[PDB]
Amino acid sequence: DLLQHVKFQSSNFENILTWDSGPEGTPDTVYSIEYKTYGERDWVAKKGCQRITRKSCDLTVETGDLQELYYARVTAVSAGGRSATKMTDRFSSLQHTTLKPPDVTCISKVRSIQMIVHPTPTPIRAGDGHRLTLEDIFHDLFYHLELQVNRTYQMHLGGKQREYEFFGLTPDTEFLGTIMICVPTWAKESAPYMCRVKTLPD
Amino acid sequence: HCRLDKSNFQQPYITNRTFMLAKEASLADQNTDVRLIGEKLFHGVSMSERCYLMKQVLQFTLEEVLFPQSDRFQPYMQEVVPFLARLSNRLSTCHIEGDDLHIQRNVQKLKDTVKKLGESGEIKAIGELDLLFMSLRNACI
Ligand SMILES: *[C@@H]1O[C@H](CO[C@@H]2O[C@@H](C)[C@@H](O)[C@@H](O)[C@@H]2O)[C@@H](O[C@@H]2O[C@H](CO)[C@@H](O[C@@H]3O[C@H](CO[C@H]4O[C@H](CO)[C@@H](O)[C@H](O)[C@@H]4O)[C@@H](O)[C@H](O)[C@@H]3O)[C@H](O)[C@H]2NC(C)=O)[C@H](O)[C@H]1NC(C)=O
Ligand SMILES: [Cl-]
Ligand SMILES: [U]
Ligand SMILES: [U]
Ligand SMILES: [U]
Ligand SMILES: [U]
Ligand SMILES: [U]
Ligand SMILES: [U]
Repeated sequence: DLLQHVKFQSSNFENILTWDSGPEGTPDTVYSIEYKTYGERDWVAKKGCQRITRKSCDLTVETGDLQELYYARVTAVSAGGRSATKMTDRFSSLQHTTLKPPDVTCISKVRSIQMIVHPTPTPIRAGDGHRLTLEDIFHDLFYHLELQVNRTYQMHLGGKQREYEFFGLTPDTEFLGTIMICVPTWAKESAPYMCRVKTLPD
Repeated sequence: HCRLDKSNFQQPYITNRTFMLAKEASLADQNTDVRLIGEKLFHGVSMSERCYLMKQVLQFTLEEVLFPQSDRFQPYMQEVVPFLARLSNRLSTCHIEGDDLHIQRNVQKLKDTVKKLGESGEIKAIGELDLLFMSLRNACI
């Protein structure tokens, strides 16, 4: 009616809570957000998301403990003093998060194409407070690379290291490079990264 | 031994089935104050004994949770239980080279919480089959 589709939008562990207004909704409706840890009793008010008019709230910091699962709830208060509360399903960032394209740098040579993957930092802090990378979080994470030459012939490499080099290439030629992140444990697959490159002259 | 091939968890269909069974039950679980399976379950359990502990949880879950609720949450229940059952069987020959105290106590607290919550506790357990699945995966390789 007033509140609908209360859910987390998760990308590279940036967790944003979103929702819609239902049938009996209106534009002057204000929203207040609370969140809690599954297995705990109390709800905590989200300091910056009280009586707001927007329809999204950043809960990234509040849901950054990779060992916990959480819940969030929005309370809508309509023009008439009418209210309504709805909460998300149990949230697991490790499970729901989407992965952005790998941080890759394609370096072209005379007869080979080189691809360097760089660690992708996340908001997840370690004890010492520094940022953990996707590799730090997903131990079985591995990359799937592909070098296209034409509609009928593609080269492919894969592994957990950062640097890859496709050999046996003809100089001054164009190739389409594609790299994606794969984490089997959670059946996740990142958006592909594509770099169109050309080998040097000779 | 206490270990399970990685291939037991790499299968998309049976895994999504487990997670969907877990999700359907969690939507039915209204108690957000109590979490059965978590890091505290390992409270004082050596890293080399976690798989053994998860064998116990899995066995209990199969006998006091799934079976009693084999009628509800269809059609996922029907395909997941036999899957978890095989994993349980695989671990039937897993033992620890030490005393079973700090572990037994830990598993008992879980059995106790589930009993005290009654039928809703069994529902809660099913809604946490995703946590069980992963704890089971990380502990037994
Ligand atoms: C799509 O891409 C393929 C392959 O691309 C090439 O190879 C890869 C590995 C990269 O290095 C790319 O940069 C290259 O472009 C193309 O197929 C090639 O077609 C050419 C013809 O234009 C073939 O070259 C010829 O090969 C003749 C035979 O040599 C081979 O076979 C004999 C006998 O079996 C053997 O003795 C010899 O040692 C070789 O194994 C040769 O006589 C002739 O002079 C010429 O060199 C080449 O072999 C093909 N490559 C492969 C490995 O398939 C497609 O043409 C391209 N599509 C298009 C239209 O763009
Ligand atoms: Cl990374
Ligand atoms: U209504
Ligand atoms: U943020
Ligand atoms: U925690
Ligand atoms: U050359
Ligand atoms: U039992
Ligand atoms: U035991």
